[PDB]
Amino acid sequence: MGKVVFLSDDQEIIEEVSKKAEEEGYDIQTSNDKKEIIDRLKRRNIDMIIVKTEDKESISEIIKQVLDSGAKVLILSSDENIIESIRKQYPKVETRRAQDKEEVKDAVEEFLKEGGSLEHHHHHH
Repeated sequence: MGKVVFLSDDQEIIEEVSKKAEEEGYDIQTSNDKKEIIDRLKRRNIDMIIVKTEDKESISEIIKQVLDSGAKVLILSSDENIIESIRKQYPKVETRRAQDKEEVKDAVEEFLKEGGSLEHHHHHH
């Protein structure tokens, strides 16, 4: 039970991530409401999570709940300054710049192929 939960405030984002999950047959629970997700991380009942939004308020609080749970977290935002802030504050977070819903579902897929390992440069020489 690798509980994958996607979160996005926008419907058209959710549709494309669910569509990628349809094509590939990936297990995802998609949610629109951030307050629910904070409580699911309070129960630590999310194994790996993906949050797409520019709303820094949700991004920050969800990650702080994921630190408690020890889960995998993928932050997706249109703004690169948000992404980069989350990288320098949190080294263990998976982060990728996703402006269009194409980039979002791509990042979700890449995250799921490698079982929660998206963000990694040439770490092995």
